[PDB]
Amino acid sequence: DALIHLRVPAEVKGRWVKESRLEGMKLTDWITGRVEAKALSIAEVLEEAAAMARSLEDSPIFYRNKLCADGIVTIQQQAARFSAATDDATRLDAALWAREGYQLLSSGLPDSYSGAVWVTASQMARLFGGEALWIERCQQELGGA
Amino acid sequence: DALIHLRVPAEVKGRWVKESRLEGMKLTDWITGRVEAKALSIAEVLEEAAAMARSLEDSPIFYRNKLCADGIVTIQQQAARFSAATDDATRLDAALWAREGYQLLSSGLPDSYSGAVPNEGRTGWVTASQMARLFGGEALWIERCQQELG
Repeated sequence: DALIHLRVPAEVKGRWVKESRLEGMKLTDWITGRVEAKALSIAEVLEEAAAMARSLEDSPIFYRNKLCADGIVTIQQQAARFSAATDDATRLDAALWAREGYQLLSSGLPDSYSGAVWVTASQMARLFGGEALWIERCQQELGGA
Repeated sequence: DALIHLRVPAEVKGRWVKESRLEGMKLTDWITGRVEAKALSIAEVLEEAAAMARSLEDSPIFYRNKLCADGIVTIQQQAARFSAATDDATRLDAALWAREGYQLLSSGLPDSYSGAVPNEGRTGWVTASQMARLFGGEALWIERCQQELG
């Protein structure tokens, strides 16, 4: 642990304290969260994607066609596999297959589809992002320290 | 002046000290500028980030690798899409995708440099840091975008 001495005008500290608690946070956590610029972790993406996929399985989208069914199932299976993993090789493989599940689901829906709790189309596309970026994120989080 | 005692892992402080010093700033000024920047509107962030990206497109970093080129182009295309949109769902999608372009560019930048400090034109280093100051982290960006466009 290290200590940073932040000397700011009293007006500025007061404003930060008010926004800090206004957002439901301790001042140090609020400041740190505003300094860092990190993407969502792969683990966070897969947890969110599995939740969305669960919601979709409980909807007509699950039986719209086989691409939708196979993608919804694949996302949930691979998110659970990632979460249960005890080594990075398994995490990497599961993250790649989870994205494949997302690709199956999005391929089976109309381009720019509007969903129903789109819960499928826009949201999940922004969650997984582009392929090249996904691969870089997977290698930096799971390829070794 | 008031005093805030910020406790972080030594690794995190080291990274912040290194980047602040690379930009020629005091650590407190660097931190303060990144905290205050998160009050900017989404539209203002995208306008500034797109202009920054335009400058990088005209620089050697654009030709370093496909990650940099595609990230630089994505920031500009999605800022333009945001500006031309006529509904909030499209604005939201474009604003989120613009930050994705920043993240893609960031993945392609050099992490080391020759000489006393990085040559800005071939590394995009401090420009990327300014983008990081505007966009922040993805979770916070998503929250700001939903508060303005959700």
